[PDB]
Amino acid sequence: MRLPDPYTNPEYPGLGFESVNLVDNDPMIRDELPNGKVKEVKISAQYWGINISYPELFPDEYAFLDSRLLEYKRTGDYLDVLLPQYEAFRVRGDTKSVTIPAGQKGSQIILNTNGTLTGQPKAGDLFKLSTHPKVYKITNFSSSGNVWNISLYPDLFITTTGSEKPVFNGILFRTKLMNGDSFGSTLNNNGTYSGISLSLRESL
Amino acid sequence: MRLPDPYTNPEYPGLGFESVNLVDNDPMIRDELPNGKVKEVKISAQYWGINISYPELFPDEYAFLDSRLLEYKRTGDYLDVLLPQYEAFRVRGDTKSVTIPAGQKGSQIILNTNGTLTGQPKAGDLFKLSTHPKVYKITNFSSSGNVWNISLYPDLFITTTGSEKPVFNGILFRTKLMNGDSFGSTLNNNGTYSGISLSLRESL
Amino acid sequence: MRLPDPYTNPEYPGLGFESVNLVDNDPMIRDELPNGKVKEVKISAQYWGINISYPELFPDEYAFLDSRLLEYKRTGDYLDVLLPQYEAFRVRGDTKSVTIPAGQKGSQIILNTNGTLTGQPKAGDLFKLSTHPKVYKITNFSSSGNVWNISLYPDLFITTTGSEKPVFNGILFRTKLMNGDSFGSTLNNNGTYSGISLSLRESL
Amino acid sequence: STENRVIDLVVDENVPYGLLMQFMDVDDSVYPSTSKPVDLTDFSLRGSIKSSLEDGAETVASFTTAIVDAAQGVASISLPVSAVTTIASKASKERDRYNPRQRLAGYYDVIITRTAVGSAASSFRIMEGKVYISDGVTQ
Amino acid sequence: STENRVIDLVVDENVPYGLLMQFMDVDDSVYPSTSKPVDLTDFSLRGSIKSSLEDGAETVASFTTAIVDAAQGVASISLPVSAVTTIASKASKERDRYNPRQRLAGYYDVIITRTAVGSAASSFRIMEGKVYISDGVTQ
Amino acid sequence: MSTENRVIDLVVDENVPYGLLMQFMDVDDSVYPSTSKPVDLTDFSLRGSIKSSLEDGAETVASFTTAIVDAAQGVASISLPVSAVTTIASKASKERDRYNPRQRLAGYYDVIITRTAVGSAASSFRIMEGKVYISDGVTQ
Amino acid sequence: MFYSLMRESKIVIEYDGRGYHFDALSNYDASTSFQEFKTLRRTIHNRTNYADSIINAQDPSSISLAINFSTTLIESNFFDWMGFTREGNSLFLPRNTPNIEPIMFNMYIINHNNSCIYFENCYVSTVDFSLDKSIPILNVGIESGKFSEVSTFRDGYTITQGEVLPYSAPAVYTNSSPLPALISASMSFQQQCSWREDRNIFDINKIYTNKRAYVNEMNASATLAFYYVKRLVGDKFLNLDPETRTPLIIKNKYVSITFPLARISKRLNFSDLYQVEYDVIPTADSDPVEINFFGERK
Amino acid sequence: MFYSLMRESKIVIEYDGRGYHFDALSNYDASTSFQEFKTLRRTIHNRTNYADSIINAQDPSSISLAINFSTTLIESNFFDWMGFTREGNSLFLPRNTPNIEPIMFNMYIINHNNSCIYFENCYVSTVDFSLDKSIPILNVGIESGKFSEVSTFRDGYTITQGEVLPYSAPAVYTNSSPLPALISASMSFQQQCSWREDRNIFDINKIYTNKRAYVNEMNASATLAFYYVKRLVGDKFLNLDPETRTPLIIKNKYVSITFPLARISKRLNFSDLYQVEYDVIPTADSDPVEINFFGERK
Repeated sequence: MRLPDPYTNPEYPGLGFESVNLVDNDPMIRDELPNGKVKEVKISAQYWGINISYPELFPDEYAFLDSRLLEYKRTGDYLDVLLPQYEAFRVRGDTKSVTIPAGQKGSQIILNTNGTLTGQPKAGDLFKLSTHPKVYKITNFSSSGNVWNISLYPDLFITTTGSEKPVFNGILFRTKLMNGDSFGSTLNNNGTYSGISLSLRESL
Repeated sequence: MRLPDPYTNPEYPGLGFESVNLVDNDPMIRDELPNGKVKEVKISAQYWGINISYPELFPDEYAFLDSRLLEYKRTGDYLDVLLPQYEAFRVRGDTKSVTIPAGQKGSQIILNTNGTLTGQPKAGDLFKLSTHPKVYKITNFSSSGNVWNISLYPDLFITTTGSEKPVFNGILFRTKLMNGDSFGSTLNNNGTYSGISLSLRESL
Repeated sequence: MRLPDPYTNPEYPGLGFESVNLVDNDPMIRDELPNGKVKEVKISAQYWGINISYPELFPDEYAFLDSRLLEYKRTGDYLDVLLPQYEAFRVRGDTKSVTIPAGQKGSQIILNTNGTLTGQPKAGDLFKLSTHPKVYKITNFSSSGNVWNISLYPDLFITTTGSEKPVFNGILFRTKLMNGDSFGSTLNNNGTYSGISLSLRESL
Repeated sequence: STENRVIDLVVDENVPYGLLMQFMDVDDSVYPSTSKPVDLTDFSLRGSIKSSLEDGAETVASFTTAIVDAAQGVASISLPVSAVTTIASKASKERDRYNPRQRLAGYYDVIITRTAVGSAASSFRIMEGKVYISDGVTQ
Repeated sequence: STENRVIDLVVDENVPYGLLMQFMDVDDSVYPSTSKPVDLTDFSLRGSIKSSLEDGAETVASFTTAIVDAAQGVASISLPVSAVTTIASKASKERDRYNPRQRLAGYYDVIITRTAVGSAASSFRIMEGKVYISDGVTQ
Repeated sequence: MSTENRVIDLVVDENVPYGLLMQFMDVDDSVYPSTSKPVDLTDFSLRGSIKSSLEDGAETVASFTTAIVDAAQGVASISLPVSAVTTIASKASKERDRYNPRQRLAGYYDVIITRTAVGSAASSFRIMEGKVYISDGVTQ
Repeated sequence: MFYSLMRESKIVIEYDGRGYHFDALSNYDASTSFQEFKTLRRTIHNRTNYADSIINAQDPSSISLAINFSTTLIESNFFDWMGFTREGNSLFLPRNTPNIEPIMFNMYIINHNNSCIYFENCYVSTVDFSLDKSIPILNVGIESGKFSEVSTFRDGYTITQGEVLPYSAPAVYTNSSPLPALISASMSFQQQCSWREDRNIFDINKIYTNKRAYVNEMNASATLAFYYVKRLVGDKFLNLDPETRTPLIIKNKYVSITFPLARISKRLNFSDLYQVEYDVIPTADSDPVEINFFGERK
Repeated sequence: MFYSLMRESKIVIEYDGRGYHFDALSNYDASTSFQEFKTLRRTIHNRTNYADSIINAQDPSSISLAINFSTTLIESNFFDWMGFTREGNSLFLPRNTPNIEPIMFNMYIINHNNSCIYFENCYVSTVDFSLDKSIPILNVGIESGKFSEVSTFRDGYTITQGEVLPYSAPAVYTNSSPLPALISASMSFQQQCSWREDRNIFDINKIYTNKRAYVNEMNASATLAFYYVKRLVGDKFLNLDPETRTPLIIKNKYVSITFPLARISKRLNFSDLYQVEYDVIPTADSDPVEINFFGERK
């Protein structure tokens, strides 16, 4: 399920994201030895945290947004969040004729584009596999012919089976709405709803 | 009993919500798995919470208000409130001749108007069964002629027994006060009671 | 002993109550079951809390007020506090020919006025018995002939013996000054005393 | 508040006139002012329409007093259509500035009276002002 | 009457005129929008149009009154197309420089009346103002 | 709003057949906002005309050839052919609008709808009025 | 080339698909501007001197018109558009604001050679006129969200203001008792709306224009200036005491603003000739404030 | 009816039960007003348009008088009432403020036909006069707590100001050495009191008037304007250096303000002709500031 944004629903301009906050949550156990050497240990997973802020909402905008959020809380679905700043179209073509060799469980994807894709991905972009909902950021990219060497920040959450297909454009965050236990919005005497905030967390 | 408001007592326009906060309170056993998956189990019952803020109240209006509140505290019954933003009379007609077939549990509900009601209840509006005092919130609507399919955010607390009648207008929340233990009112030199507010909470 | 107010002492206009705070203190044990039903338990008594604020005080006004407060703390008496907003004279006549049937221990006074009292008390007014110092607020009043049905917020602190006489006008709060353990007032270089506050509690 | 006895009456040509006075007694001691109506016992109202205030002025017409619903305080002052015609006959030909239909017809005042309710003739004027005839077109 | 409630009627040339009223008394002290349609049974309104606002004026037209819905409160004031043509013929020709469609025809009033057995004359004026003709070309 | 509501201006373009599309609709606002239904335009005939001046003796420069495209749904159309547009352009004032030089005054117009039917409700209303302007052209 | 003269202009307000050309316009003032985000990124590496400024929004325009009273009373539509309810030729101030958002309309400022400036999403926010010993004129103030330059436009050939109404001396009454020694009666009406800025991250690299607004409050007010006149010693009618509720009407031959119940505050100035100044607002429970518009012959 | 002309007025100050009619009054200015509590209770139920305004207090009045110097020296009572101690015809600035509250007095502004405005609980808060090449005049500023309209009054038939003193050129000295090139000597004295608002819940439904006040500080100040004049190269007497303590006196034929020890700060303006400006205040341990009032022949 997609969170309402002024792409799908421009008739409600108040539903735009006044300010997004992409939080990097990678819990680690960091210990500082007296000999000046700082040591880290990583066990848990990394999850992208998204915080959405909203302006004053008119009754119709709030009605639409609240209906969507209640539909989410009813069906227990997953809110999809689209960040416009990450929607630069660089890689274009078909992602079905590209092959990813299997057995890749590290933090690096080696894929043979088979000359079917034009353009090259840029570092810091958003990358995602077609069979897993986790979202990756490209930290480095080296192309030697048709084989690409894409480096990802989160260690690969799945081991490639050879059937996965890279996804570069149209990437959505399969988030789950936090702070929904006590979710409310105050209605002022002037008819507009205020104090609406969405603390979302990537529940892959 | 009924909480006084300009609809019941028009002679006191000082009564009436300066701002109402309709919060959603669904307790949940949320657990953040190490693999990134978020698992939440719903066990405790959900309850709407109403935070009412009053404007400058003159001495007679506050006398009426606190007289009613102290009668509430004395006889110990429940305190009904009528949110006015949800009082858009979008469904005309008399709902006695509307039958809800028995044996229905969950969010979905099916009711047959038998060609009596005029008006379509859009998403975001309130809904309440005749017998049970719980107040739901319509999230999606779909009708095939006379039969109406309504999806409610909180699951039906009680399974329909075939006699419950829909209540699309004049919905009252059966609430309980949460500020009773220490409830003070300040009188200014201007002659008005300032900062009167209520933290209500739906019971059952 | 009466707290100095600009009724008895108008020559000291700084002794007026800049803002009063009638606090409803009724401690209760409130427990919220997971099934959405909120349950309360009441054991302790309800006591009216009065908070008085003062403006800058000239030396003579402060001298008078401090002499009265020190007299209170010396004799260990009970400060009487008069609220002007509760001094509307509705019931007039003799309260000695009115009879209150005995054995009334609930939260309701049934009295036969014997036609000796003119007017009728209004809901939200202040009511008090002649043999007990506790102050009651009328939450409801129904008159059927000469017998009156007065409903009070605090449950009757005494069981009527048949000799009590209702008191409607001239009602004072038999308060005891709290925060007297550390009571002080700073004298500024301009000669006026500032920072004087009386936190009073109804010590029946 | 203060005094507002001066109100001008605009009576219509060719139409009978009737005014309905809801007598009332408001008191502002309590913040919601008391709506107690006065009780109309031993009360009579008298009113004449006389052109100009000078002594010896001719009596253009005379109001006809009606006392109804004494319990709730209301009362009626009226005059027949013949009285309206007699008023309109003697009205001046100069028309009012704000309305080119009204013409000054005279002055008036109604006087309440208590006749020995306590062995006192407590008669005082209620209201006053100017009477304006509004020229009709129907007849 | 209602001196502050003067409204100028506008009648289109070559078109039958129609205007409908609604007598519907209100009492909003109990609750806002408490309005009950007044019964118009045995009521008969009537009116006229005259060239000038004075005695001796020449009558221009008389409205063909009716009571569309008795006990529902919907009265109607109207006149047929031939009367509108007569008004257009009788109307003045001092056309405005910036409203060249509207010409003044005369002044109008209408009176409602009660003709109930067990009652008396209850004539009352409810409309007042001027009648403006709007020019037409399509005939 | 005595007459301000039912008045709009038409600018027929020279050398082009002018056709205006009208859609009648019964909008209910006093009872409740956002409620509108079409007017059943069966038996609701239309007729209009154009004249140079508002005097008693005026020239009928043209006349709209009104037609009801849809009996229901309240859709009607008032239009005039190319010959009528040419006649209007020829029989128009030579004084040009300063803010838009292509436009010149042609005359005045009215539109009356006559709902003649079997029921005794043969009412007539003037639904449109204003001034007619001609916009000059060169493509010929 | 083509210069643009204010005297050679025509202001047409587009509402409901009809053009209201407001002739008899004494003077109008307007301006257009853009909002910038100019930051200077001075760093320890490079203490730069060149700012990073991008134009991302259109500052809302504030257009003020001064319109003479006219015989066709088109100017009452400004009260109609500002929120007043209409019955006949009289405008009521409603007890409660009808809708959350104001009545939006577009406005054109036409000029020669197909030149135009197109103000959109406008609303009437202020209307005030002074009944005085000079010819009355109501200054309206509208706020726009988006301004633009267009080639073709809407020109109100038919809907136009007629001849200006002749001057007539103002007079203020209490019921029907005149108030003596009037100087200047100034009336003020407002619709204090507020723009709801919804500039979001989807509008980056684009110019944002305000589109929606909500009404904070409506009000009717009047300031009356008199000469301090007393007819008796210890007079009760004319004094400096406040009047909680009193029926007032500021009447003219062509307009009459009525306060069914008014709250009057008085202010005395010990000037060359003593002047008292009233501050008239309707009370809490007062009936709707009336504004009648009489063209001719009432 | 009766209009009220400022020129046809008489200002009488009532102190100690005696009327001080202050003639030789060049001009006075005063105003009266009320304080309101206007709140708008817009609710989700009813978004109302009518405010809840109640008049509950009288705004303190600010009366300013401009009084010419006179031969009977009644105007020195303003220094006397403002707090200065008196010995003979000279007024001292006390080292410490004597009392917490100022000296309160009532004032009348009489007019024809028994018309009057009664200011009560007044105190003199400012007195400043400029010794210059024009006739000296001291503008006093008093603040009132309660204003009222009264029928009969107090009129100072006997206690009145005499003839205005003839002009005499000012001169400022240091001990007995004259300071050259004087332009304008302006003296300022103040009693910066403050109203103690004690509006309480017992005053609800009543009009409140300020009654009591306390003195925050008293001070004597003077600003002296000279032309930048130097007699020597590297002069020591006339320069721009500050002077921590120096005896100063601003002397006239009829008045002499004495600073036994003064703190002078200088300020140079590079105008058409260079001007230096002094800022004279008494020092910490300086003796009381003198103000002598010589009627005639010193």
